[PDB]
Amino acid sequence: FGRFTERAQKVLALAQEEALRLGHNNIGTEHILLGLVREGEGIAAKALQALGLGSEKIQKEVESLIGRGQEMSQTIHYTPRAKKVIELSMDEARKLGHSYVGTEHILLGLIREGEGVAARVLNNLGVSLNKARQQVLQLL
Repeated sequence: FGRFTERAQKVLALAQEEALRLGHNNIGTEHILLGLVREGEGIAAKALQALGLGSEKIQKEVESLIGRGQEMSQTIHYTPRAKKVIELSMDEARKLGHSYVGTEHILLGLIREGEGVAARVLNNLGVSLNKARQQVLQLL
């Protein structure tokens, strides 16, 4: 589709690992969210840990929503929402002057799209989408 910073690519890679490893048939926004925080170094990760959301807090909440665990493996795909989040991320990048989607942009897109599991996770963990957007922007 578009271009991703190495780190964003890692976020999406981690999203897939998280999906696979949590044994979910699809990579959903929650997995992107996990990838964002797991990637660890990108603005998205920094924004998330600044928001008080470590991999574990998120991990736990994500599993509390989607449970586990029937791993299977057959190459999984993005949930429609995740696809949209990734589309949005491209827009977030564009709007921030970038031709490459970076972590901040996947997060911002995930926050803009703001529906689906990742969003509910943020909500469930006391982070409003706007506080989250606010933190990313601050970090930029």
